[PDB]
Amino acid sequence: EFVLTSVGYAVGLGNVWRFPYLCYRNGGGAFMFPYFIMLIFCGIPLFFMELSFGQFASQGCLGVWRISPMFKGVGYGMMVVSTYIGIYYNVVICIAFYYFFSSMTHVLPWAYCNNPWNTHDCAGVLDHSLQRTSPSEEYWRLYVLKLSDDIGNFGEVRLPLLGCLGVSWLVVFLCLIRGYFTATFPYVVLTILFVRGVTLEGAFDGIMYYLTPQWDKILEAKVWGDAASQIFYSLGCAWGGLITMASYNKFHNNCYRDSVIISITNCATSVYAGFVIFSILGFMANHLGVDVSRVADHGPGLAFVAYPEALTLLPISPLWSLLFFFMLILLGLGTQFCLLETLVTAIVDEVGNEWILQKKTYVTLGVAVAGFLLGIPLTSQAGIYWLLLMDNYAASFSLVVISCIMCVAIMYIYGHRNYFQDIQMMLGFPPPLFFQICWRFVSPAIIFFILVFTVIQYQPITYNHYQYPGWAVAIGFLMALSSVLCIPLYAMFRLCRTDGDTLLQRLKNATKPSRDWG
Ligand SMILES: CN(CC[C@@H](Oc1ccc(-c2ccccc2)cc1)c1ccc(F)cc1)CC(=O)O
Repeated sequence: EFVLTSVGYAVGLGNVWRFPYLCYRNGGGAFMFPYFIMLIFCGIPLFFMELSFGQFASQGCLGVWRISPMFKGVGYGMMVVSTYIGIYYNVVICIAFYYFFSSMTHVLPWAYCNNPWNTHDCAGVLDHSLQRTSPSEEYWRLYVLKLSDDIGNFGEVRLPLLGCLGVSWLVVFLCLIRGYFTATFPYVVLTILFVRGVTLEGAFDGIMYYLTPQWDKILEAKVWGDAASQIFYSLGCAWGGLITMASYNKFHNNCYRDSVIISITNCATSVYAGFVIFSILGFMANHLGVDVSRVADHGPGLAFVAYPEALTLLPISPLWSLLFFFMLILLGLGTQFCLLETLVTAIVDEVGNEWILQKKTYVTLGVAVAGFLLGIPLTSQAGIYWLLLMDNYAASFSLVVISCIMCVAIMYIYGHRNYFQDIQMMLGFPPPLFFQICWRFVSPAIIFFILVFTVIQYQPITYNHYQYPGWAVAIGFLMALSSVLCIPLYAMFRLCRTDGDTLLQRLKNATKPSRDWG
């Protein structure tokens, strides 16, 4: 039953919710081909490299950087990325909590729009007018989240969402002191949703659009940069917990097969989620009158505008809605629990002897209470504006760069021959020929090419799919740089303390693997 265990290791909210909206924003058909190219060459070998690095020396996200102590800032940068996804991941779960709790009525609220909080922009299937909105979209954009016209419009804090955030954080916190249905449940619900949709009118037009590619946007750096964003965010690379949970693996394990299987099931689940989502989008375009490419607003909420519509059409809809949103909550809670456990362990490990080690529960409460206070702005009226900016800036591309430096920290600093000999001690065979060439040359250079295009050469004002004010993009750029500046700054700190005068010969000393390594 190893496949079942590997199936539930990779499935989370990073592909059920993030992948559909990312694909729709990037065009769908023009995103899968870059996604498929990115997954095979840079993201499958990086996953294996991270797994092997964690498995060889049993150490957490940091502390394992004795292969090159000067680059210990890479591990610190990983926790900064993990922290950023630790304060807005819950808000995704909290919206699921609001949707889960609101489905207990006789009928789902997002079924008929004869409600006080709608305008005359409704089409309806169970029921002057231009660009009609789906009944589920208005219930989301006007009741679940009272939207504002700009980021600087906090206004009134949404009380029910604040309560849901408190409940979710308390549930996560109480699941840390105390310690089927986890890998087959998401697939059953996704299959049930797949039987629906594809049998509805106009669904095929929204299916090909998800598949057929356009040879016009495959050259732009935005699509390739975002494809690496999803292939890394939804795979756990550079998150920080990939190495930490790999530390508990045995020495003579088979990390190659584990990595291959986990990546394959993750990609298959992401493709299945996209296939289910785009089935509904075609039906929405057919019944609304607009085309598929303009039927849903490009933004963080697409799993809450497309999925709820599908569940409505099913017989005895409230039970199916409860099951689906409970599945989403379970996946989000599992991923958040893993992330918080890894962060708490990494923080706790490198502190003083006893006064901040035996009282691990208190520091866990402090971490679990810092996220709640930091998550209050995300639950306000201008909530998804901040979450989307945090998603698209903080944990969008840094995960690539932080990993890319890793791919250079061992192959061209530690020594690729030394690392290749190191894996041969783990297994009965040396690393496969595909991973040897891809690690050294094919993968990192590709990242650098994006770093050549998406940074300086090809960054017009068009690189903002939305229209944020100057302060918003400034804070987003600072957040993006906050998780990457930890690598050169820690190197400078090491160079300021290392013993020596030339500091060129000592640069070898500061990068030579430590005696603790092995
Ligand atoms: C897709 N999610 C990643 C889930 C998980 O990824 C795994 C990685 C590795 C192993 C594993 C464990 C033991 C042995 C072998 C492999 C399991 C799961 C992870 C969670 C938090 C992190 F910080 C990093 C990774 C994130 C999302 O939901 O977007």
